Amino acid sequence: TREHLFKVLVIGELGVGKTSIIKRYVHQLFSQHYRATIGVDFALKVLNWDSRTLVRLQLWDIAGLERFGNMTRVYYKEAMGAFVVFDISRSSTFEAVLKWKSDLDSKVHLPNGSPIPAVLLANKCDQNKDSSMSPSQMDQFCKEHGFAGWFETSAKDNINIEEAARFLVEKMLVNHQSF
Amino acid sequence: REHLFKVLVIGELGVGKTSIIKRYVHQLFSQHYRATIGVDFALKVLNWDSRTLVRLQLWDIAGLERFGNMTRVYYKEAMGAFVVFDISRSSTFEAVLKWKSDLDSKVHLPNGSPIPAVLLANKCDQNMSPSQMDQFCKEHGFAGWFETSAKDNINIEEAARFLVEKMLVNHQ
Amino acid sequence: VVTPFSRDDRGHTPLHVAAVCGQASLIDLLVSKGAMVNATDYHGATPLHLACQKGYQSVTLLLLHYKASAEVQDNNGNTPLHLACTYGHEDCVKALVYYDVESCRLDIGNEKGDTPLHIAARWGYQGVIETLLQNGASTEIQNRLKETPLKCALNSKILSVMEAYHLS
Amino acid sequence: VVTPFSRDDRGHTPLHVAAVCGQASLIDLLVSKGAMVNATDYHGATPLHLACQKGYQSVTLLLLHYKASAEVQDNNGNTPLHLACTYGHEDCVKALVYYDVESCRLDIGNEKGDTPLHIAARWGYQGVIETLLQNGASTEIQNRLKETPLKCALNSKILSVMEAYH
Ligand SMILES: Nc1nc2c(ncn2[C@@H]2O[C@H](COP(=O)(O)OP(=O)(O)CP(=O)(O)O)[C@@H](O)[C@H]2O)c(=O)[nH]1
Ligand SMILES: Nc1nc2c(ncn2[C@@H]2O[C@H](COP(=O)(O)OP(=O)(O)CP(=O)(O)O)[C@@H](O)[C@H]2O)c(=O)[nH]1
Ligand SMILES: [Mg+2]
Ligand SMILES: [Mg+2]
Repeated sequence: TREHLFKVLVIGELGVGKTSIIKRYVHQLFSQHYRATIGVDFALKVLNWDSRTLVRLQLWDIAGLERFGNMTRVYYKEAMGAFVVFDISRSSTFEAVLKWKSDLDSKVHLPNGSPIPAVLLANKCDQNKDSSMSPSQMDQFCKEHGFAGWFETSAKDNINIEEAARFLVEKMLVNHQSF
Repeated sequence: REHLFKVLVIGELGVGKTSIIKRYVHQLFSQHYRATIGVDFALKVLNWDSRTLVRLQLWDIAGLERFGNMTRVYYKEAMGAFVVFDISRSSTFEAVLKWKSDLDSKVHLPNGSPIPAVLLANKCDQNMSPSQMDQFCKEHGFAGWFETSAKDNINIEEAARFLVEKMLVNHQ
Repeated sequence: VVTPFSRDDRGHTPLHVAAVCGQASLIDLLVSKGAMVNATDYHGATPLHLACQKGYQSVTLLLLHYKASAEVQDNNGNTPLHLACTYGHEDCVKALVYYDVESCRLDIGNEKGDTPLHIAARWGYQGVIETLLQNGASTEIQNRLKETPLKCALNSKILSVMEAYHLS
Repeated sequence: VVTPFSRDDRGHTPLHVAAVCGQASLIDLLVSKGAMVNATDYHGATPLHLACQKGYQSVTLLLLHYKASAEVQDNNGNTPLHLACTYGHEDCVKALVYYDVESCRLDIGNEKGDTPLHIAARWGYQGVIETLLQNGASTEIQNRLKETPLKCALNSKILSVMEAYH
């Protein structure tokens, strides 16, 4: 087995679900109880991509506050890709994704100089739909602002977190054959 | 009747600020340089009169702290200041006008006039005429100046009193 | 923009988070945007409490500048000054004692009836102990268990440092 | 203008002072003006060591960003990671363990032969202990007094948390 190791950013506004997405993916746990993340948290996901390949994900959990604090250049550096997350149940947090996206792209490139693969997550999809945004519009949105793709997810109920992880790993393994 | 005066002590690194205070307050001196970290504090009590007690809050301000954004906080509502330099290092004298700018642009008296500032030429026990100092002070808004040594206790008492006198006038 | 009144389920505002991270420009911003400086978290802790336990003198002063109160008590009856005394941060203890020329009270007892000087004697922090004594800290005032600060002293050394003053 | 190589008589640069105060904009400035990032004070302590003992995660990352070394040892044989393990700052422990995408070594022994995992077991910091184990921390590796990290565990609770892994 060749082994890969990918730094993956998880970013987006406060209470949006970032920590819980990670905690689900890595430890299958969910709490309803909101503990605000303080600066940056970290987690490690190992997975068996196939017979021949192991990948290892460094998950960088970035407090939604930290975008007002000029430490983001430090956290982002040499990131291999990103989940940008918002809360389907709060339209304000969706408007925010373009703030976070700007920040990200203006401060981390691939080795090529191209922007890094970013996957948009519409989290808390187990509640009711607030952003006034059809699937065909998400695609237009992603297409316009340089997201690789998007996903409705729930850490509560384990919707779509696996599939999003794979979609992003797939993108980044392609990029490892470009350098 | 009791007064309480916040007094700033400011100036470049290694210039003697902490040792001046430590002498004045505890009559001690070390040769050993420990850089002050942020802001240190000390309290001097003294018996001006039968009628008058004064109490000095001495704000010892690391010479580094002028390259940080925290001086507006330390200076606020200061009643006066010692600006200190090291006679044995000309670079630290050029610095006094940096510190003086900072000070005056960020703290005024109640009147709106600048706060009384006394210039200290410290380490005078090692190796600018008096008439020049006076011109200097007169030009840049220092109340007065003093050659001082914390090592040997020259002139620190007298400088303190000179400044207390200025600030008691201002309490009118 | 920023919502500085946002809470989590332990009652942490952003301004609490900024305090415990030391991020002082964040504080400036948050305060400028409305943040409540004496916001209390679920166990009665102010952002000043968090600064004084982490020992960030910079932040402690910046809060006191933006008019934080030092007399707020957590679930355990502790002011920030108690917390800086329990973890020995003399740099913070000083900031508190000296910030305001009507200086910190010093007689405030926590749940155990401990004043700051008790706590400082207990864990034996000499510089702290001195700073407190220099600014009037009573040596008689008696904790719940009927102990004085002298009673609480760690060793015969610390004891005598305090007795020094008492006599004066 | 600023002299970032200035020393006091314990060998504290301004960058050491900035670190222990948490003043991160100061760090930016100092580094920008020349400051030596792996400057060692009189007892072998890097500004990263000061950050990791005060527990300032912000600063610890900013230093690592400006290319601080995590493998430097003080007079007691401690890396900054040891210091963060002795005072329980898991936020800092994590920054160190995850900054660099290769490893960072967890087998480095201090004067007492203690690896970080020994120190974490000793004072019983569970989150720390886990983070270390998750990233490969050996459970056998034997301190000078011939103790393993399991041996060093505070209680039967912590002990079992470690045995879980091994
Ligand atoms: N229903 C539902 N609730 C969720 C979901 N994900 C998170 N939550 C809830 O939202 C709240 C905030 O989650 P958290 O992961 O801590 O958000 P975060 O982005 O890490 C907030 P911060 O960045 O400020 O630390 C919690 O109460 C959590 O239980 C989800 O998929 N569905
Ligand atoms: N000969 C002599 N040496 C002095 C005098 N005052 C201070 N020194 C020496 O100079 C050095 C610096 O003094 P210090 O009080 O630490 O200066 P400082 O201004 O507070 C420097 P910082 O601002 O970084 O904390 C010390 O080693 C001290 O012994 C003096 O009056 N005469
Ligand atoms: Mg979180
Ligand atoms: Mg000093």
